[PDB]
Amino acid sequence: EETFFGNFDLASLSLWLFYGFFALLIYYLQTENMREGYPLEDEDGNTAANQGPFPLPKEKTFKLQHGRGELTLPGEDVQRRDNLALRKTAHGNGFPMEPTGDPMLDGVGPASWSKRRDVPELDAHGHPKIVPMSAAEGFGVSAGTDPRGLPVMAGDGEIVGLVSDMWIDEAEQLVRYLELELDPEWGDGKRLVQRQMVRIKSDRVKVRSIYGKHFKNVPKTKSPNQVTLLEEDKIMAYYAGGTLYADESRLEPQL
Amino acid sequence: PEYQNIFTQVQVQGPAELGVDNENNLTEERTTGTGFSQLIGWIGNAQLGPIYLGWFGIISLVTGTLWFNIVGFNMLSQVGYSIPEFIRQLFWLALEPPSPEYGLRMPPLDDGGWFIIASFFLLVSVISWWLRTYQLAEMHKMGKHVAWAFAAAIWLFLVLGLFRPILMGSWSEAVPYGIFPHLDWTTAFSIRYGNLYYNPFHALSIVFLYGSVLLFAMHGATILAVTRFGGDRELEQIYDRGTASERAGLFWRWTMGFNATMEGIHRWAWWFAVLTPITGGIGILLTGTVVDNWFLWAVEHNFAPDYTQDYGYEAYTTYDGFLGR
Amino acid sequence: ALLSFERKYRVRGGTLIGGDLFDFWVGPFYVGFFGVTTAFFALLGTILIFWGASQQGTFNPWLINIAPPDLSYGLGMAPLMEGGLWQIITICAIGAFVSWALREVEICRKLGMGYHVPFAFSVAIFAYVTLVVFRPLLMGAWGHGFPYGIWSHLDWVSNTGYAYLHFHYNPAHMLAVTFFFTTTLALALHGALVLSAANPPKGEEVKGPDNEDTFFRDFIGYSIGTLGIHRVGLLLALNAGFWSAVCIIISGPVWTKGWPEWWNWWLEMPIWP
Amino acid sequence: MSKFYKIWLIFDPRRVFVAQGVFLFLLAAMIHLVLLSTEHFNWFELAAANA
Amino acid sequence: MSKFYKIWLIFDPRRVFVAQGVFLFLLAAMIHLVLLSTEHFNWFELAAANA
Amino acid sequence: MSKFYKIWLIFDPRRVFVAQGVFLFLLAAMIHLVLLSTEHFNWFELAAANA
Amino acid sequence: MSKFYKIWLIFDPRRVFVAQGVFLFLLAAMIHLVLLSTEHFNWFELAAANA
Amino acid sequence: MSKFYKIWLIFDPRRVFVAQGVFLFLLAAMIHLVLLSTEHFNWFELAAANA
Amino acid sequence: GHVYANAEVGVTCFTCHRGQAVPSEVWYRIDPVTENTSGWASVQNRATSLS
Amino acid sequence: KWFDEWNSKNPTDIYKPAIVVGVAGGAVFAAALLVSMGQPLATDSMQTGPR
Amino acid sequence: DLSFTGLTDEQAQELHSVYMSGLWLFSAVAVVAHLATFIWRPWF
Amino acid sequence: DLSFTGLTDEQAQELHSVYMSGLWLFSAVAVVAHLATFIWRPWF
Amino acid sequence: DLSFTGLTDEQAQELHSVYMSGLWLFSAVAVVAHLATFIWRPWF
Amino acid sequence: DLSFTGLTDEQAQELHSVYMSGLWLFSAVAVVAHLATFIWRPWF
Ligand code: BCL
Ligand SMILES: CC[C@H]1c2cc3[nH]c4c(c3C)C(=O)[C@H](C(=O)OC)c4c3nc(cc4[nH]c(cc(n2)[C@@H]1C)c(C(C)=O)c4C)[C@@H](C)[C@@H]3CCC(=O)OC/C=C(/C)CCC[C@H](C)CCC[C@H](C)CCCC(C)C
Ligand SMILES: CC[C@H]1c2cc3[nH]c4c(c3C)C(=O)[C@H](C(=O)OC)c4c3nc(cc4[nH]c(cc(n2)[C@@H]1C)c(C(C)=O)c4C)[C@@H](C)[C@@H]3CCC(=O)OC/C=C(\C)CCC[C@H](C)CCC[C@H](C)CCCC(C)C
Ligand SMILES: CC[C@H]1c2cc3[nH]c4c(c3C)C(=O)[C@H](C(=O)OC)c4c3nc(cc4[nH]c(cc(n2)[C@@H]1C)c(C(C)=O)c4C)[C@@H](C)[C@@H]3CCC(=O)OC/C=C(\C)CCC[C@H](C)CCC[C@H](C)CCCC(C)C
Ligand SMILES: CCCCCCCC/C=C\CCCCCCCC(=O)O[C@H](COC(=O)CCCCCCCCCCCCCCCCC)COP(=O)(O)OC[C@@H](O)CO
Ligand code: HEM
Ligand SMILES: COC(C)(C)C(=O)C/C=C(\C)CC/C=C(\C)CC/C=C(\C)CCCC/C(C)=C/CCC(C)CC/C=C(\C)CCC=C(C)C
Ligand SMILES: COC(C)(C)C(=O)C/C=C(\C)CC/C=C(\C)CC/C=C(\C)CCCC/C(C)=C/CCC(C)CC/C=C(\C)CCC=C(C)C
Ligand SMILES: COC(C)(C)C(=O)C/C=C(\C)CC/C=C(\C)CC/C=C(\C)CCCC/C(C)=C/CCC(C)CC/C=C(\C)CCC=C(C)C
Ligand SMILES: COC(C)(C)C(=O)C/C=C(\C)CC/C=C(\C)CC/C=C(\C)CCCC/C(C)=C/CCC(C)CC/C=C(\C)CCC=C(C)C
Ligand SMILES: COC(C)(C)C(=O)C/C=C(\C)CC/C=C(\C)CC/C=C(\C)CCCC/C(C)=C/CC[C@H](C)CC/C=C(/C)CCC=C(C)C
Ligand SMILES: COC(C)(C)C(=O)C/C=C(\C)CC/C=C(\C)CC/C=C(\C)CCCC/C(C)=C\CCC(C)CC/C=C(\C)CCC=C(C)C
Ligand SMILES: [Fe+3]
Repeated sequence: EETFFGNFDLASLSLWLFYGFFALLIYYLQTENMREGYPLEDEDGNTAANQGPFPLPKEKTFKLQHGRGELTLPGEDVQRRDNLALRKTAHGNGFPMEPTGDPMLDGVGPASWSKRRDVPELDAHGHPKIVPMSAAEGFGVSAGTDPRGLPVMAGDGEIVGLVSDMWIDEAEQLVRYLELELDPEWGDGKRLVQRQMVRIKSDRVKVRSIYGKHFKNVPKTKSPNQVTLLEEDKIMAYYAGGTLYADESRLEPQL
Repeated sequence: PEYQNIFTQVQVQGPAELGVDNENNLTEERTTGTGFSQLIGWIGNAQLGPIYLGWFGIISLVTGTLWFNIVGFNMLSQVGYSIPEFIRQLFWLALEPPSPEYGLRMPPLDDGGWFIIASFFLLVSVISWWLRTYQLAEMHKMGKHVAWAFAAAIWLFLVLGLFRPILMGSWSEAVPYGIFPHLDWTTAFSIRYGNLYYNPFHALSIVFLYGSVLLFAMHGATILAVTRFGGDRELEQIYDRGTASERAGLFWRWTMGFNATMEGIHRWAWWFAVLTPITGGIGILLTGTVVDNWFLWAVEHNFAPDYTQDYGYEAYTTYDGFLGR
Repeated sequence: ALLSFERKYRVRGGTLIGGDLFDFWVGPFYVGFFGVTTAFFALLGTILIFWGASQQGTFNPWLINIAPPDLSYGLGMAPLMEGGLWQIITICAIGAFVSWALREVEICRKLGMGYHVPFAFSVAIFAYVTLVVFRPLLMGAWGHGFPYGIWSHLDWVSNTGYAYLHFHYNPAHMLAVTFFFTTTLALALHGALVLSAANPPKGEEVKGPDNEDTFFRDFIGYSIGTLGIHRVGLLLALNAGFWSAVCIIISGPVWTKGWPEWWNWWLEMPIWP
Repeated sequence: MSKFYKIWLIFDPRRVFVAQGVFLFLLAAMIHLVLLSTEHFNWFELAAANA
Repeated sequence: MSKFYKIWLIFDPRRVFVAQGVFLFLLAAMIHLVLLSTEHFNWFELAAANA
Repeated sequence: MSKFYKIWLIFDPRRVFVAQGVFLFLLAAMIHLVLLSTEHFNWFELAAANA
Repeated sequence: MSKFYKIWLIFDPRRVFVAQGVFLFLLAAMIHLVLLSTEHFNWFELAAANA
Repeated sequence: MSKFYKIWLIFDPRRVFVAQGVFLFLLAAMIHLVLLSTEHFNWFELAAANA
Repeated sequence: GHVYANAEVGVTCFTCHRGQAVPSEVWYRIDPVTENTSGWASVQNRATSLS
Repeated sequence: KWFDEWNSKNPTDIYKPAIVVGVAGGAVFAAALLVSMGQPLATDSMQTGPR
Repeated sequence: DLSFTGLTDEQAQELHSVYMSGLWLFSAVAVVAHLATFIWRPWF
Repeated sequence: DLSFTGLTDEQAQELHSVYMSGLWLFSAVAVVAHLATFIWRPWF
Repeated sequence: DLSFTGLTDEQAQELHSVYMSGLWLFSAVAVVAHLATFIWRPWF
Repeated sequence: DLSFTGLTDEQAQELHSVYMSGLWLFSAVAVVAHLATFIWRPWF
């Protein structure tokens, strides 16, 4: 086989064509991932002077189900929090912020939640997706240890109440939440725990993230039969913030 | 320690799901009958079945079983119909492609005719499974990403078995049907044409394979760390951004200076995986037809290293000194 | 510059060591104690690589080669030009990788997340330390490590496999290749399914998890689910890296002959006639 | 030349000091190793040869 | 030179002392090992050779 | 110096004691093994030789 | 010297005793096995080589 | 101290007894095997030699 | 050129014979190694005594 | 005998320090065994080309 | 699993006493075994 | 005065004596063992 | 004045006194061991 | 006055005095060690 010029043959032409195509593909891939969080801002909420080397993408529209409307991106930030109890620790950019009051109650840091829609997520038939087991026709524990009726122990070693029910996702057949009834000494009413934050044993159920005295301030659902996305985010973030804010020794260097 | 989410603590079972439907009436061709496996349910879903039976799937199954039995029966007859020897040498037997002297003409059944008949039945089977993957998206009213990703691998399949033998002018250029015999083909192909390390498209294919495995370790680990915020429900996170997506993005932004979105990471994954067989097939198609010695090509294009020291064991030691005498 | 939702997460605390002495950001990057150790080690390693390139005589990125010492030096230290620079760069690289993992740990602690990512990165660190520290120590000389060169570390791979005649017949290499191919097929399927659910034909509504579960039971009669697929992908990738480390550490210190001969135990089993 | 102090109105000392502390020690270690990798300026080998 | 105490107005001593101790011990270990890596300054070999 | 005791107002006596204990034991074990790795300073073989 | 009884005013004795026991066994095992490795202190090989 | 029964109030008998049993059996088996690995104390070879 | 490549190393009867009448490691033709096969298909796909 | 303490100052993970000791000083045990007695299955290699 | 949630004072004296009764029995047996072994094949 | 455990001055002082006695008995046993071993086969 | 531990000044002075008393004994024992080792087998 | 740490001028002065006093002792010990080593086996 011959060359076009010098040492240039068909393999070289193919290689350079792939180089050009890959450069265009990298541009497309990086531009496609900029539909959330832009334009950039500084630490005072103003638009930043630098916006980077890539321009922003054009708009796409999503047609949602069950008559929820349309979504156009990139657009305005509708999940933005309004009044955050935070304080700057420096005059410029690049330094951390300090909570003004109680970080766990104010939803800041690892306890932060995003302002999602105030409606439950639906399944294919238009029904709420997560339902307590006491109202779910045909479901039963088929494997593992059933946690209903067991006491719950906090991270500091206190018994705070008993498991009363389980909330399940019927479409995917999975347990999502555990429902806890509190003793009068540790609060009143019922609270929820996400399944990924518990360890179920033979005689107890352990939640290590928070202590007993923190169990009365867990956010509460409005209806006893359904939970919206906003409540889900606030409940999950509350438990997640305890990994750092439960004790002062969890925040300081471990060395 | 905290729960890690690799195994489910407690399982729940309800009525079996039969699937969604629309005006295309997918129920008419679905089998009735389901099962449940509690061993699998420790990791994923426990329900087994049902499955859809169209004509594409039935044709694919029938023609693929035919290919398997022509190969298996040829292997059995090569050994004298001895079942214990058939079991003893299973990994070593194969159905061999034709001899180079026959070109692209039809060879004797003893010397590659059964290989060509069986290759035609495997071809038909594979193209039918792809038409099924396209039809089901069309019937489900979804995108065609799965079919395109499958066609990406079918491209290298066809290059290895159909296109390159035709451009080279011999059916003898095809791959044998065997476990060990097909690995011997790989080594012999690499040796015959210089060194396949110095084929640039082979290097690009390795780049994309390494990148695809690094990305499932990163994506799987990242999604498992945000499951305490509902991060495994990805579609609703796309339609309504939550704190799981924000934390997942900020982890990588603070780690390496840039990040992705919930929807956009799957495009990255789709492209790296798809790019491996495309570059591999382009590299294979250029061998023998254009370039015959890849190491001499590298020497010509000046990316072959040079070494100063000498060759030989007696340039470094002595035979008596290596034995302890 | 910050994203539209990033300011509320930038709080103080969650460090393993250093307190607020290194608790800040440079651009998008977070620095801590392990960000200062990573910078030092990586910069020293790169500068030494380029000094070695200058002394070799070529600056071509394809042709730069820094190599381990001769086998006659054993486990001692060689002169810096005859293989000692390789040893120093190896130490620097180990330090940089460990500092990177411990920095990821602090970022995870600050964000309140799980520690899955550093644990997954530890597997890749283990495959590299097996290639440059564990096999060489067992075999008795640092000269068994691979060289630092873009096209010269492929010559090492080629010569090391033909030193056992037919490397494809290594039993643990066959397991590792299968894991690699399965991870790529599963990543392709997962990406395709999610994109096809989120991007329907023009004029149609988007789909949910029910639709995804249904398509896959119709296609193959089973669906792992939205949570199972990530567990399976992680497990496949980690199994791929662990079996790779095994395939290399048995090739030298455990087996000396060709790998086909290892299969003789199956061919001469007493049950066979 | 007399207005150089205004550099501290731009950069916070906390970041600059740690950057300089990393940079200086990195430079010193490198020059000692570039010196240790020559024949003429390796002071460990000179003591062995001059002995 | 007489105002170098103000370094404690910028950096917290608690987090500086630990880093200084780690740095000092690592540097001492590295220097001792580098000396042990030679022929002229290896004091374990010298005692065997001399006696 | 007379004012060194103030080190116990910056540091906490419990992690100092835990850290010291681990460091000292590891250093002692390392030195003993390094002595065991030599030819001149291995006390098990010298008894055999002089015997 | 006579005021060492405050170590348990700082340390958890119950958490220390178990660690002490485990440490002490590992040490004893290590020593016997090391002694079993030498030609002059293997007490089983002595009796064979002493009639 | 005169009665050391006050050590079981900081323990759980169940796991202590299980660990004790496992440790005792493992140590006895290892001593028996170590004796079996010795020329002079292998009682199975001695019967063959006294034959 | 082959038998005296590096030194004087000849051959006698005790090089292929080692006390035997038929020397070890001799070979014969065994080519059609499978049945029902004709070209390159008749020589390879089997584990034999010559492969 | 004033032990209303054990029960009142109850939470103590009495086992973790021991596990840490048995893990840390357990690596010193295998290191000591590889230094005293050597490598079980050692092997040597002959160089045939460049480094 | 802790349901006993701590032993008492008088639920430990009896335990110590029974435990000590087995330890002394096992040790007497081991002493006789070692004496017989030394009489058979001495090592000192 | 100060504590991180809960004990007091005199009470910890009394608790130290049991540890001291046990340590001295252990050390005495080990010393007799080493003294017998040295006479049996010396290492210096 | 300055405090980060909550411990006072007199407590620090007592703690340092006991700590230095405990350190000098360790130093003296190590010095005696090193001198005995040098007399047995010199390294300089 | 400027303070990112929380200390006053007097506290910083008092801290620096003791820190420098410790540093000089460390340096003096190192100097004596280096002089002895140079006499034993000179470099340069
Ligand atoms: C001596 C050995 C040679 C060598 C010779 C070759 C040869 C020859 C080839 C590879 C190829 C590849 N090499 Mg190489 N390679 C070497 C060393 C390496 C090393 C290394 C040392 O670490 C690595 C990482 C690789 C890796 C790779 C991959 C990157 C690449 C395969 C692409 C792919 O998509 O695979 C995945 C495989 C496929 C997509 C195959 C398609 C499968 C089809 C679609 C299956 C259909 C369905 C089926 C019939 C039904 C089954 C039954 C069902 C159960 C119903 N090589 C050395 C230099 N290499 C290939 C390539 O592309 O070269 C550029 C190739 O042909
Ligand atoms: C790369 C992915 C591979 C794959 C995976 C896969 N397929 C599967 C499964 C899995 C993991 C099943 O569990 C499921 C099955 O039940 O198989 C027996 C199945 C299946 N894939 C099938 C088809 C199929 N898959 C294909 C492809 C693939 N699927 C790939 C090889 C193809 C081709 C040619 O491409 C085909 C044609 C069927 C064999 C089967 C469809 C399921 C079905 O019809 O179930 C009916 C229900 C039953 C009553 C049968 C269950 C058996 C027991 C009596 C139930 C009790 C469970 C018991 C406790 C455990 C046993 C189950 C075991 C599978 C663990
Ligand atoms: C992008 C490149 C990657 C990739 C992707 C990829 N592969 C794919 C797809 C995609 C996107 C599919 O959609 C398709 C699929 O169906 O996936 C589930 C597939 C697929 N890739 C496959 C294989 C495969 N892919 C490979 C590679 C790769 N595919 C790359 C890593 C490899 C290798 C060598 O690494 C292999 C071996 C199949 C599982 C499947 C294609 C199915 C097909 O065409 O089947 C034809 C069927 C027959 C042969 C007839 C059946 C006869 C059988 C011999 C027996 C009966 C069937 C039974 C279920 C099996 C036996 C089990 C018993 C217990 C019953
Ligand atoms: C299951 C194991 C898989 C895996 C996992 C893995 N790797 C990871 C992660 C995970 C989960 C991360 O989180 C982490 C990350 O941040 O990714 C973006 C990472 C990462 N793995 C990377 C790459 C990588 N991973 C690879 C593979 C894999 N990693 C496996 C397939 C490969 C190859 C060869 O296949 C490469 C090249 C990095 C991009 C990244 C983070 C490493 C990093 O940045 O470390 C800090 C160091 C520097 C910035 C520079 C160090 C400079 C040195 C001092 C000098 C260089 C010397 C070097 C040895 C020369 C080599 C020359 C070659 C030509 C031979
Ligand atoms: C030659 C140059 C590199 C130096 C040489 C040595 C290293 C070589 C190896 C890898 C290079 C990776 C370097 C990436 C570092 C990025 C640093 C960063 O962070 O850069 C961002 C800008 O980057 C990005 O946005 C991502 C860039 C792509 C990432 C790498 C892709 C690897 C793809 C494939 C694998 C590559 C193998 C080759 C295939 C050969 C193929 C023929 C600034 O921030 P940003 O906010 O994101 O700005 C953007 C926007 O937002 C505007 O607003
Ligand atoms: C294709 C043919 C053969 C191969 C591959 C082969 C290979 C070799 C090689 C490479 C050496 C040199 C070894 C070294 O330098 O260390 C050697 C030497 C030798 N071979 Fe063979 N050999 C072959 C056949 C034979 C046969 C059949 C005989 C004897 C009748 C034989 C007798 C010898 C002798 C005597 C030596 C030693 C000579 C020396 O190194 O001084 N070889 N062979
Ligand atoms: C051979 O060629 C190769 C490539 C090998 C090279 O080696 C090339 C090398 C180079 C190109 C090297 C280049 C080097 C430089 C550019 C070096 C620059 C160096 C400096 C600018 C050094 C500056 C050092 C400054 C110092 C030490 C300043 C201050 C120290 C203090 C302790 C000050 C204390 C301050 C206080 C207390 C402030 C408190 C005040 C208050 C008001 C609170
Ligand atoms: C963890 O935090 C806390 C606060 C608890 C601590 O830090 C606590 C720490 C401890 C409680 C530490 C305790 C340490 C020990 C108990 C250490 C004990 C050490 C020894 C008993 C060492 C003995 C060493 C003996 C040696 C080396 C003997 C050598 C002998 C020879 C070499 C023989 C030759 C001798 C001749 C020729 C005689 C000439 C010698 C003369 C000195 C005259
Ligand atoms: C040769 O090259 C290589 C690298 C191999 C080397 O070997 C290099 C080695 C080095 C570089 C080694 C370096 C070693 C050091 C820097 C060592 C330093 C050691 C010390 C500073 C040791 C200090 C020890 C102190 C001790 C043991 C103190 C003990 C005290 C007590 C037991 C008293 C306890 C106090 C109490 C209870 C206070 C009372 C409480 C109240 C509340 C009042
Ligand atoms: C040869 O080439 C190679 C690369 C191999 C090298 O070896 C290169 C080596 C180098 C480039 C080495 C460089 C080394 C340095 C720059 C070293 C620097 C070292 C120091 C600055 C050390 C400082 C030490 C200071 C000390 C020890 C100070 C104080 C100690 C105290 C114990 C004081 C305690 C303080 C108290 C109690 C204050 C409390 C007071 C109150 C009021 C609360
Ligand atoms: C040759 O080189 C190598 C490395 C191989 C070596 O061999 C090196 C070896 C070393 C460096 C070894 C070093 C060893 C040491 C430093 C060992 C030190 C050991 C001790 C200080 C041990 C002390 C033990 C004391 C005991 C057991 C005393 C009493 C205990 C009790 C009475 C238990 C009950 C206690 C109380 C108070 C009642 C219970 C109360 C509660 C609140 C639970
Ligand atoms: C006898 O026992 C029973 C009945 C149980 C059996 O049936 C047993 C069966 C077996 C034991 C079977 C074993 C089978 C194997 C071990 C099979 C192995 C197969 C492979 C590794 C196959 C690889 C195939 C192909 C490769 C690597 C690449 C490309 C191929 C193709 C594109 C093929 C397509 C061919 C075409 C298009 C040519 C057709 C010709 C025309 C003229 C149209
Ligand atoms: Fe995903």
